[PDB]
Amino acid sequence: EIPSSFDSRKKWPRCKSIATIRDQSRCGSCWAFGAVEAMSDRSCIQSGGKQNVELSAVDLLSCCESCGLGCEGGILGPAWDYWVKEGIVTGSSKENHAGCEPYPFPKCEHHTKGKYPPCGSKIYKTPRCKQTCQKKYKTPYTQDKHRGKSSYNVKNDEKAIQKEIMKYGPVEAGFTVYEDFLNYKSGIYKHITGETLGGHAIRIIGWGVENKAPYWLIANSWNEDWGENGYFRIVRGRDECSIESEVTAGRIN
Ligand SMILES: [Cl-]
Repeated sequence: EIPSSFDSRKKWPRCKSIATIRDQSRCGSCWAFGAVEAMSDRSCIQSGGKQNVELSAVDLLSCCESCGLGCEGGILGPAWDYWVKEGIVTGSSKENHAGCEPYPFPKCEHHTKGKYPPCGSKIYKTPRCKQTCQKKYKTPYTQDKHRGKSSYNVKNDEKAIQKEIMKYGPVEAGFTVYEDFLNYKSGIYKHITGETLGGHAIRIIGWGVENKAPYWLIANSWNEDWGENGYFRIVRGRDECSIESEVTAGRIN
């Protein structure tokens, strides 16, 4: 039976990645962030906490040739296929500078107020695929790879998505971003004004209901200043902005 609310952070609190918000910086690498975040979560959840790692966004962003255009956007299915076939090494944020390949780009504000420099509208070139761990990290790049066993799209059905998240952990999901999404501060988002800005990719970690209004609970990759401490909520059950139609995940076993 599906509970009225669920929060992956509360079910698997040993897994540090689940409550970590990242920042893609001045790069359209959301496709890679939603992927490595959910893969980090799932690697920990599905291994009973034996894997408790932060997977490298830059490794996937830079090295996956079949995933699209890097900092100019990408494709979800091939990102999970890459994790299954090639694997992804470890790597923290830029400021944390941990793991094999930490992210090269700094935190910035994504169309919102706060303490980081504004992202602005310029975007970085996709980083090179370096295949080399940072000097202090004493495991060779190929030996730091973490691989999945399977990947799949999740059925476009609310209950199927809920069952998948509750059993196997957070999922990656695409949705259509409209201009009013950039004005989001808090609450349960739905598209009301503005034109399309294309597709975004995020990580769905749970769901809930407030004042009878059902929502998905989602981690964005725009740092902790954006939205509700880095998270947002969006209407659930009505395929709002295609949120129930682009879900992808995978398993280590
Ligand atoms: Cl990161």
